Amino acid sequence: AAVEVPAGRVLSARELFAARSRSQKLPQRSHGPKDFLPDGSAAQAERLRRCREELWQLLAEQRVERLGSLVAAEWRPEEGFVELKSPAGKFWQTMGFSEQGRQRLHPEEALYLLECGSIHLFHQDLPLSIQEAYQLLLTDHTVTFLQYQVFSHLKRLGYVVRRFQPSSVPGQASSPAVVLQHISVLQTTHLPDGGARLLEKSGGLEIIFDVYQADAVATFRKNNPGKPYARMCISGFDEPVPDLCSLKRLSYQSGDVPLIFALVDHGDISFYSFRDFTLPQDVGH
Amino acid sequence: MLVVEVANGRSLVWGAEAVQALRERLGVGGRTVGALPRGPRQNSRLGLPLLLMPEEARLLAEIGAVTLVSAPRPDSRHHSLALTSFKRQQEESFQEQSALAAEARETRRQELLEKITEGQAAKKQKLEQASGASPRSALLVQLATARPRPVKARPLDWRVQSKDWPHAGRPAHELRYSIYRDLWERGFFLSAAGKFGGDFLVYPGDPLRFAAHYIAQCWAPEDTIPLQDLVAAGRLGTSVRKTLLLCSPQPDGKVVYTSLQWAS
Amino acid sequence: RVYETYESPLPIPFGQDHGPLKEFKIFRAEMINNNVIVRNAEDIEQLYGKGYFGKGILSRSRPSFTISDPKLVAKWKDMKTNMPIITSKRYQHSVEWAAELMRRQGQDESTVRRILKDYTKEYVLVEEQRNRLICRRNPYRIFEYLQLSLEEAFFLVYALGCLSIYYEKEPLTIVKLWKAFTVVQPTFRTTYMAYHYFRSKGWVPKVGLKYGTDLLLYRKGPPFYAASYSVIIELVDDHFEGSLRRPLSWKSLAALSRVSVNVSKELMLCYLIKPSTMTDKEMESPECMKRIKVQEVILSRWVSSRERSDQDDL
Amino acid sequence: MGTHPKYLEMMELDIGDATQVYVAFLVYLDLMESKSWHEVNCVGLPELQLICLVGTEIEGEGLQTVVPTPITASLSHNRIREILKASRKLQGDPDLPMSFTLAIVESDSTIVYYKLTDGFMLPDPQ
Amino acid sequence: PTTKFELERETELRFEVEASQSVQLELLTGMAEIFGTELTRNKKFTFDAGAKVAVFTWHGCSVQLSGRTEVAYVSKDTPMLLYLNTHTALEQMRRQAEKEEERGPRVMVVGPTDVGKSTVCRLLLNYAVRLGRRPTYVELDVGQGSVSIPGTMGALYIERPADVEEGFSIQAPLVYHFGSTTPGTNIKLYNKITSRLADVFNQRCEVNRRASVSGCVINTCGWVKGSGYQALVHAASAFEVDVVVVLDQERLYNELKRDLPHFVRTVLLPKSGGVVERSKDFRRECRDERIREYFYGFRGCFYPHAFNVKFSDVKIYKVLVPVTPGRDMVHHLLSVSTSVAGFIVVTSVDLEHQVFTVLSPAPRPLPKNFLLIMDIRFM
RNA sequence: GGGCUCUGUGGCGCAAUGGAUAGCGCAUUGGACUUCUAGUGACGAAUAGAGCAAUUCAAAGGUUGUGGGUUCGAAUCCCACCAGAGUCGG
Ligand SMILES: [Mg+2]
Ligand SMILES: [Mg+2]
Ligand SMILES: [Mg+2]
Ligand SMILES: [Mg+2]
Ligand SMILES: [Mg+2]
Ligand SMILES: [Mg+2]
Repeated sequence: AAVEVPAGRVLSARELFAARSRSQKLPQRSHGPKDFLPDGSAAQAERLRRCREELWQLLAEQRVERLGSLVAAEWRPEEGFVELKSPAGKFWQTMGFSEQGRQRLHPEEALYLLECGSIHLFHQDLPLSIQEAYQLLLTDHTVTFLQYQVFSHLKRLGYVVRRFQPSSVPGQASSPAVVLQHISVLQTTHLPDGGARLLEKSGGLEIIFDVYQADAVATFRKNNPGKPYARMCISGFDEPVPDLCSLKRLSYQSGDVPLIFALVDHGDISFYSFRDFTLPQDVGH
Repeated sequence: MLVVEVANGRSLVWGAEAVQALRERLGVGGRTVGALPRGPRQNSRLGLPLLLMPEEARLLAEIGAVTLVSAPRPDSRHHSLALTSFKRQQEESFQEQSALAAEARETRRQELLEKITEGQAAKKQKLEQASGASPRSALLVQLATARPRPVKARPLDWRVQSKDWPHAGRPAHELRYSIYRDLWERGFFLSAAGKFGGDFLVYPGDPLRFAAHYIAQCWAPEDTIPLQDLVAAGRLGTSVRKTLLLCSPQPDGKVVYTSLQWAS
Repeated sequence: RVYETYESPLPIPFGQDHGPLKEFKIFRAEMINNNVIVRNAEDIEQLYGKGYFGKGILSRSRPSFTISDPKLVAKWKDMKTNMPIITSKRYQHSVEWAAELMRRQGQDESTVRRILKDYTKEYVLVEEQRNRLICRRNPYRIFEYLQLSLEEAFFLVYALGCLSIYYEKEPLTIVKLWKAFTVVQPTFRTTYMAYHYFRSKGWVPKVGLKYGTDLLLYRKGPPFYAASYSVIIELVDDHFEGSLRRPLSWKSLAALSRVSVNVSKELMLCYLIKPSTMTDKEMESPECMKRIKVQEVILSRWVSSRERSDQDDL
Repeated sequence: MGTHPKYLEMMELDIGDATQVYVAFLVYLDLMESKSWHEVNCVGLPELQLICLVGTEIEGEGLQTVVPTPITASLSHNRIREILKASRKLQGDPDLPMSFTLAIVESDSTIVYYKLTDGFMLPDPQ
Repeated sequence: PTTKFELERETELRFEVEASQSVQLELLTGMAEIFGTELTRNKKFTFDAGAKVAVFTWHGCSVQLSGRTEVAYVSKDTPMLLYLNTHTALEQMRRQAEKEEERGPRVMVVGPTDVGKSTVCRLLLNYAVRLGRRPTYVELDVGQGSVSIPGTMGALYIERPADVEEGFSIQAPLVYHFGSTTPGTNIKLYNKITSRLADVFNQRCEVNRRASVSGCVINTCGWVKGSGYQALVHAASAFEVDVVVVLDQERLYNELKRDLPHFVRTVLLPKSGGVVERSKDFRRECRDERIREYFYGFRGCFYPHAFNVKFSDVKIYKVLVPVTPGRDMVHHLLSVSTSVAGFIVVTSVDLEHQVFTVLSPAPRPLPKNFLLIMDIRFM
């Protein structure tokens, strides 16, 4: 058959003013330290009831904004971008691209700005909810869900995340008193030394974003950005760890910038970074 | 009978009463991955949607707690009446906020009218001494997080492999589902443990106030465990004060557990 | 042959080596049921004093286990005596653990206790209200010997040549030790290559059993300093074919990274790369080291909220 | 150390794994001498092809079951359950849960003990 | 000024030559000796500034001094009877070794600075050669040795008594480079050269029966504590010494008697009351004079050669560290390696022409191209 | 070098308003750890290190770019300048 899905709470006029004169103070997560055994009489129950009643009020909160602080946008799904209907604001110094005389955004930038309350996204003359925006923009043709999660996580801390355009790149050893025995026969290769021909298997993991530190936000040149801070590849926590061939390929591609891996474990983001290492042995001690 | 929306395999909850009902009745907790309408520049606390693992969603569908559906698409047949209703709603919400602000201005004016007239008369006296000496952007709009329109979705059949439910049939999902189901029947709470080098975190109670006691690691009854995995996992359990719990389902249906601890 | 340089020994121990210079002393070891042990005193204390090799059997770090009791020292510290002052419990175990082999020597119950009741008249001071000590003769030998791992043994034999392994009173060669150690340990080549590479640079490697890793690298030794690196080894090809011995997930790597940052160490990954042109019969010779490379990779954890400024060091 | 009586007892069980009997003798040494236990007997298990030690930490307590394993071996969970049941029937008492100690011994004789019981055990406190 | 001395039996005339003076000694009547060298009657012997001399008589004599002495006096208190008895016991060991086809006595003389070690060595050697023996003199004193220049260790085969003025005739000494006036700069090198001298002495004893039966007398450094004591034990072992003569130091006697093998005869002897303490400056002057005597001979009888050596023609090392020829080499002594064939001093260095000028006891070319730089300078 | 649009708030990323209290997060400092680890000690032993549902709590931090204007009252509305980013065109 077909199931009916009722949804949405329409904030009234009086419920938008109360949501505009809101606070900014985050409620404390656990009111004190955590317990060990679940056997209690009233302390456990009361503290749990409090911790739960604060949560069920924190989540039932809507975004309310002014109609003049909102940059009206429009999602064009055949060209694959969101085209602004007004001059952008402060986010135009690190986000967006201008082509053919109009200001344009990628889908993930548009979604991130919709969550932060920066743009007022539309589609077929009707504004997109955050549910419908999550549904429309987060396909596999445009940008996935794990990639948007990592992009948003980094952007909410003040980084500059830019799509990676592939065109961007008595302790002796023996009795004799001698020095520097040098018994080594094993030579130490490097990471990119031999990865120009390892690119022939172009498939699997690939660089996605370019990340700039939070310092560089103030003087970010969007047409001559410079060498970034790190390049980012995005996986899931159950996908396999990259082999040495994939490591050498991504390192050769990235070039001189360090490479970072963003794992997403059912909603938890964890960043690792494989870096080549060689230590000039020891001294005379 | 709640409603979960499944799209390409991921299950998200977009309501608040649904998350409250889940947590306080069925013992499922999920993870909030969204942003906060009050804290949109931090990663400390997050908001809706709530992301349910595939095992949580299958478990809730089996016992009859939720009705999985598949993300609807725009009708495209009922669109013009939507526009008419939207224009009417927008104009009414815009023309009724003009009253609230006016009455609030009246209250504030009549509240601090005496300091205003104080400063006024004081500046008038200063003037006497000197003479003797000489709509839009103010109209609020809501960016909803759950679709404000009722849409018919077709019910998803989870016990078959498809495009919008790729899990049914895979061995890892069946293993994790057996262990998750058994642990959930025992009265525990569960979450994900990637940082802790395992599969689940088992709580004596609600994880807001209680701390996990075990790290659960789902295994196949015949898969070979490297002993170094055991040593590293036991050391991580000792470092954080959690027992390492091993789980594997038997052919007769029941699961067998084991606890690994340190000794001297 | 190609084993040492200055004062190059042979694979066979016998014979002169043209060494009219500072004469050292090569050390001896015997392979007892797939383990290597050395018994001579100065050899033990110097193998542990030189390069920090091996580990004593009973004692934790060094070969410093004594029969004496740490508790019974504090009762009569003052009197000018020597080491052995033991309790009568282990002496009662010292009584019978020899007496049973006395019965196993074929002689019957008539004397088994009388040989020992006379033997309670190379020596120990078993002490006994008054606690008296009557010097006892040692019934059963409790000698102490050092034990070396396979990789350290082969490093001293091949790369250094001052160690000699025995087998039924017969010293063995280099390639026979290679094949024997590969038989008893199906992963001797890889771990020995990693060990040789890391020790040739002055570092001191020790097994990382307690942390779940493969090796632990000490700057100057366990007493001098602590370990700085934990190593995880594997073997691959020049076009990177090969199955890793322990398959690495990322749960394993999260766990290892956590429990290594806790003990303040660095989690390294050491890949060994050999040519695709390699054979299964040229590799069985230790000379195969020259055609295989090494590559290290430090796996660390990037904390998102800490790296968004640059200095902030005042 | 080959002349030690208990070593003869271990190789008397007719098992046939010299590496495992040497590992088991190393664990016997580490328990009896260093950690100073009492009444440590060696008893085999031919139904699982194992050699195992029984002992008593403090005289007057219950018997402990310690099964040594080298670092190259590996244990399916079915083998763990098999050893649990075997040890339960070995020591005798069915009141206490099924448990045993896993003494992992590396080449240089460094032993790590891990206590595998059956069920849910609270970590440090209970 | 002329002074005549009448010496009774078993007495000695002790005298010291004043700075910048020379004193002539003449035996007029009877019999007398200087450190076991017999004096010829009516022969004048000349002693130069800083000479310290003891003229002993077993039977009585008349001696004449002509010149200015800082001090001159007759002493009856002398250890000469104990030194004679020591020599007589060593001669019994030589006669026994001759009869049994064995090696002769290896004698090590030990004790602190300024106890007469080199004087006792000279006396024991002189008495041995007077009895027709041919002992090897071994010199382990790198600071004040008499077999070669300072900074060296060596051996000399003694065929005749020492000359009264010049000392032992230096004919083809075995000499090794140590490079410094104290063993403390490189104790491993010092012990290594000590063992090498013992090995080459043993090889000489195998082919030369007369050297074997005669044995050796080993002079040692005055460094008797810490690593200096360990170097004496090393020398005793390396030479397989039969007799250790300890001068004026009971502590060292008891240490050596405890730490040496029971077959090693340790003897304590007093120093002579005529032993003079030597200042650091006097010791420096004696080193500079010994280096001068090497180039210029006894009283200037040699004419050393000055010539240029190219940097390309030689390899220079410090004990092996290669040394690049530089202006810092000026006034350093270099050993010419074959043992050492001889010594040269760098007098100047020309970096433009890549040459250094040397003073050499022999004309160009140098006999060998391997050079060892000393920490010792000669101007 | 010209025209147009946007921006400037604590060390950094940022909130705020009809126009009527200048605070959130990261970093910093300081506690508690129902904490863990590291040394050569057989009667809870001075010391640093690590902390991601073994985590948790607090304090401190201001040239609101500069000047002027309306206003009882300006981070907030307007004007000019200073600095920066994008675009168009020469
Ligand atoms: Mg501002
Ligand atoms: Mg500022
Ligand atoms: Mg700022
Ligand atoms: Mg925390
Ligand atoms: Mg104000
Ligand atoms: Mg202003």
